[PDB]
Amino acid sequence: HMSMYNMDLDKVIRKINKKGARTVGLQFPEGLKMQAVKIAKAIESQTPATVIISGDPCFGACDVSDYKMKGSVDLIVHYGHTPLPLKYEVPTLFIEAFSNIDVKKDLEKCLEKLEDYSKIALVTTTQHLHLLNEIKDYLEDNGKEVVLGSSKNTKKGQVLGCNFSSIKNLDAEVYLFIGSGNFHPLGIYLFTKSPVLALDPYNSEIRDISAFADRILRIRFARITKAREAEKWGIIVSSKEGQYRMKLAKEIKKILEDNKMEAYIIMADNINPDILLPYMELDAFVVSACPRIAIDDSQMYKKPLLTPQELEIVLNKRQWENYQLDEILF
Amino acid sequence: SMYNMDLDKVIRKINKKGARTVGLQFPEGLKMQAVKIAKAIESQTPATVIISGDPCFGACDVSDYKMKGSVDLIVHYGHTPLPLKYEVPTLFIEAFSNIDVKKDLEKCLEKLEDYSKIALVTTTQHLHLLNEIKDYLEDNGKEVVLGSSKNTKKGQVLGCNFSSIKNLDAEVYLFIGSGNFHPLGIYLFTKSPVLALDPYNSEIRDISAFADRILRIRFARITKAREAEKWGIIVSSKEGQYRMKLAKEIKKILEDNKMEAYIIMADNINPDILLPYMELDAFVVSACPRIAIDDSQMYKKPLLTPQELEIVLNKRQWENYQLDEILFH
Ligand SMILES: CSC[C@H]1O[C@@H](n2cnc3c(N)ncnc32)[C@H](O)[C@@H]1O
Ligand SMILES: CSC[C@H]1O[C@@H](n2cnc3c(N)ncnc32)[C@H](O)[C@@H]1O
Ligand code: SF4
Ligand code: SF4
Ligand SMILES: [Cl-]
Repeated sequence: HMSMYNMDLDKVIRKINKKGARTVGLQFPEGLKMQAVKIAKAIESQTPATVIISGDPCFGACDVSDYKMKGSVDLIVHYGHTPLPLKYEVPTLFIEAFSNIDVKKDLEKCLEKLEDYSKIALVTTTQHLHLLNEIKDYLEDNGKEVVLGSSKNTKKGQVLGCNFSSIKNLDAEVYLFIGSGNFHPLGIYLFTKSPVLALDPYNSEIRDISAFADRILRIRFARITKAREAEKWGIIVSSKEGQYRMKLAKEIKKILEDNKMEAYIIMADNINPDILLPYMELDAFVVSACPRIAIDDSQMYKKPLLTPQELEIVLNKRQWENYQLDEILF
Repeated sequence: SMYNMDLDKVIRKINKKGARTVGLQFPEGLKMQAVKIAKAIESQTPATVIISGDPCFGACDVSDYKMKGSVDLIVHYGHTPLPLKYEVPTLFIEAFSNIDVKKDLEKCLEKLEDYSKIALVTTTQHLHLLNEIKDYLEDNGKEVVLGSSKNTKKGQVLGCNFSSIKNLDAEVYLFIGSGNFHPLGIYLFTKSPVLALDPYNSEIRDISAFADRILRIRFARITKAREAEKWGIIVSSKEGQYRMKLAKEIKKILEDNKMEAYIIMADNINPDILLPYMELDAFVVSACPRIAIDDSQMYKKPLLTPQELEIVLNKRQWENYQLDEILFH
């Protein structure tokens, strides 16, 4: 009852023992790191392995610790994300850490919020993927047509903050997102221009995303207005394997120099305000790393941080009506 | 400029090597010069510059793993190289301080009146000042000795390697530079008088000024850690700081003393990354030895060196306190 997520310890331990691993790395996103010692203690009690907890941030499957842990561990257990189509330097076991939730209490609330629509797309992220089939079957049992988008690199019904490909060609009347966060509903909204609803399986509240979307876009507009006065730019690259986009960074550099501005590529692992402070000549920054940084963290930075698409608006190459979130595609 | 950035030589080196992409690595105090240097390199060579934005604390902290495949050459400022196997070819630039030390020579001599045999000690960025200081003291009746070690040049130390000052037998040690850590280590290893000249602001400080407050802090942290029942052992993935063998030995030792211990690996260590390990009462740092000593004020829970843990477990007497060192990599 106390476990908010299924950490699948039984499976993790059986696989550790069968693999014969003697040193095992653990990676957790921010919301799961509090469980690291409990899980490490269980693994060490039931296997001959020594656990190495990765204390570094872990923002997604773009951010596996295989480069840093190469030579230190035989196996990495990575929680919270499904794997990206990358080749990892160290054997890695991905545990979804599914939400411990019964959504049956909310099915009737969802049906009433959907009374005006026949054709419904269901979307969520990794830790609620296990709920989609129950919701889909309920809706279909109540006269609805339910579609789950897929892609070459995302599971049925799944989006990532940098990959909305699976919701782009669905032709639904309404998109129901499962989750408390607003960034994924924002991208579904902007790409589909269709109604987007979102169920918080904890609040049991269903919300419309249109209001949050306009609030974010007003902020993006104000940041872009400031960036139009920029003369010298930083282009931010991350060395994180799934985030690394040096080809794009060099393309952006040439574009800025073609527009008679200075531009300098800066590469870091974790991006934060403190690492940008020394470069006092730079007026604004374009992020070639995680597409969510410029949108979700912008209030932490004094100077404007922009996506490449937003840089296109600065340069009058993209119009506001075609505002678009950044994505990473493999 | 405050430091000789040796720009003409870096540019000469880039062109001869034919580098198309060049990485730049700076410690904190030099990062603000990154844009001017990138601008000059890109103006005078065909290369594109990548500024390493990550924190950089020493030669232990080269970005050759992160930059691997991105750059043909790395220019690294402010440090002398460590005996590591650098993946990407690297060019180390000392970044010597742009200081004229003449104004402080008589003041140094005045503070050294009681002594005949004087050791001079400094770090990379002030090594170029030592000859002028040494020659002045010798013109004024002093015997001046400079220590050396296999990897550290004449008169130089680092925060994890004090071997060059352990066999000098001087009456007093004059450290050139800011900060308390290096003079604290000289004092602890020699138990001799140690004076420190900060060449930027010309202040000369004695032992109590850089050692008393810190030793009392360490003693208090040790006392608090005697109550700890569950431990974290911090390892760094940074090539020059990696001590996993030691970390695993410390884990086994703590388990022999009927306590729990968990190895946590991180790149950069900071208070925020220890907040989720709420069950842990104390930490032992098996990474850069300066972390536990210099940054203790940032962490609520005790962060100890391995030698301080020895004191907690009653395997080392407090009187035999010893700073941590990385002797082998
Ligand atoms: C919730 S996962 C997305 C968030 O993770 C954080 N994030 C992702 N990648 C990075 C990075 N390379 N550096 C710092 N923060 C990141 C940003 O805050 C982003 O909004
Ligand atoms: C001035 S170089 C020594 C300083 O660098 C910092 N430092 C060295 N290694 C690390 C690390 N792995 N993580 C965070 N800070 C470090 C510590 O603050 C120390 O006081
Ligand atoms: S949105 Fe950012 S953190 Fe999430 S998978 Fe994509 S790049 Fe990684
Ligand atoms: S003292 Fe620490 S920062 Fe300086 S070289 Fe040694 S390990 Fe690196
Ligand atoms: Cl690329």
